Amino acid sequence: FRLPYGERVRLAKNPTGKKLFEIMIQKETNLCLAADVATAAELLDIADKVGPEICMLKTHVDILPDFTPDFGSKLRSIAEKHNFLIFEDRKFADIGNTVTMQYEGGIFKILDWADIVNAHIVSGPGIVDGLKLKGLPRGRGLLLLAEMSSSGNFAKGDYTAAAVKIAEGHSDFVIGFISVNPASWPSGPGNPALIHATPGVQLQYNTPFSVISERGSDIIIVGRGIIKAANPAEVAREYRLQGWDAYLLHC
Amino acid sequence: FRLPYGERVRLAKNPTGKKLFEIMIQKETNLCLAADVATAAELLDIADKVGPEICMLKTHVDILPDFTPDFGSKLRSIAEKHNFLIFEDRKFADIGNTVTMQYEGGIFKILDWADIVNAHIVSGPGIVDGLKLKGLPRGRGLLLLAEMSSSGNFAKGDYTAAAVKIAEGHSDFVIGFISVNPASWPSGPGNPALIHATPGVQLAKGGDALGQQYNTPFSVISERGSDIIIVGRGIIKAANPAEVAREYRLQGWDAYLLHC
Repeated sequence: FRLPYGERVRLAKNPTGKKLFEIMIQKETNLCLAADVATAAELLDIADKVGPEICMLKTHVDILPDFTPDFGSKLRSIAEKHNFLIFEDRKFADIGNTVTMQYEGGIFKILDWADIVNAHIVSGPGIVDGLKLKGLPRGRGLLLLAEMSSSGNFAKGDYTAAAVKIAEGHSDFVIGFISVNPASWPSGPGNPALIHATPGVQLQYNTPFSVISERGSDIIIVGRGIIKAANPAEVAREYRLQGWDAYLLHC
Repeated sequence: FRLPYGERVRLAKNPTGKKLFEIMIQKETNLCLAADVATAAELLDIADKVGPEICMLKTHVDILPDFTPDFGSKLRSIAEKHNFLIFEDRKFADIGNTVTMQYEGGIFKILDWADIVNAHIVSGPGIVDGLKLKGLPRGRGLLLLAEMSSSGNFAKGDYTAAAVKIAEGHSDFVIGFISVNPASWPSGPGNPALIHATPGVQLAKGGDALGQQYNTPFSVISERGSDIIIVGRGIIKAANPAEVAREYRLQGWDAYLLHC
């Protein structure tokens, strides 16, 4: 039994988490673009082209050699135009006091333009306390890295289970998880008020159908197959339909 | 018994690791300043004031709102003037392909100006390969986060032991660890070719409001077997940072001298 996204909108405890479900339902999409292109100019261009097909655009702001102070406002304009959220894949991983400054300040001022960020739990739950200090008043959401797609990683077992307990102690701010196979967690994907987003999706790589329908995730994160396409809008539509149909099979 | 730093120079398998031991003995310091001030202008000023006292200046370049592309050169000039290494505490924690870009590229171009960076092992051992690809040809070194000073952290037990084994497989690049209590590990601090640098250091035990836990210089170096004390707020929130830094230097060096 899977609750439909429309029943989970009312369960989400954070305003960004609620918005994410609302976008998915309105646009019939559970697709996140991993916008791993060479420059900010290419990022804004591909965000505009694939915007109709996505619920979320995932960025690495610290890879862009042409970052400028207006990058965030230009990307926010595109997100508002096409109705998607911006997720900065910053993987915060420091002590609580440091991450406050890495999130709110510096050159990137991530808090001002990213709806969602993610964090590892390795430094302990103080990382959540530090990101929440400036994130929660702004209405932002946090995803915890409970599992990862890379070889030999340590986000497994008791570590994954600890991420679930941290999320449930901080659900004013933690909207969900980065996860790989939450169906195979001891308790499964767990509380439907929290959302799962899964990297490594491709038509190691797993198919949209496997990720959504077999593995119990909620959002597919897709990069290379769209980024490298001759026609990214056309390929993004294919991924949206695959991920959405996989969800509908249960819902 | 522990080896004097000068006797470990010959064991270092990476040139930045070797240089770090050489600086510590030249200057009689095992102090690293965590220069977590509000601006790059203030960072460069404090690095110049405290530089005589330190073997390494640790930065968080992503907290500086006035960062510009001349930062690396300006900080390297101070590092040369006062003979210290630059450690960017970026805590890389992504997959290999992404970390390569976050190290060599973007706006910060960390590889251009940081002698040392650090990485978490949580994403798997491939993170080391990702950073080594462009760091090793430039002679850079890497510290692995085997433990942390923050409350409730997960860098413990089998995770710490895995970081030790990953380091063993990458002696060309991994110069040592961020660690907290290496004397407590099954075989102690381990291979003396590797260095241990410990955050969470203040003259009095205590903590902050967001999970930081502080131990004294003497306990870190002498009791817990580390090699380097990393001190941030203990120095940078002082009215006279240079004088406070000299107090920490003397405590950490004397703690090490007790074992020589």
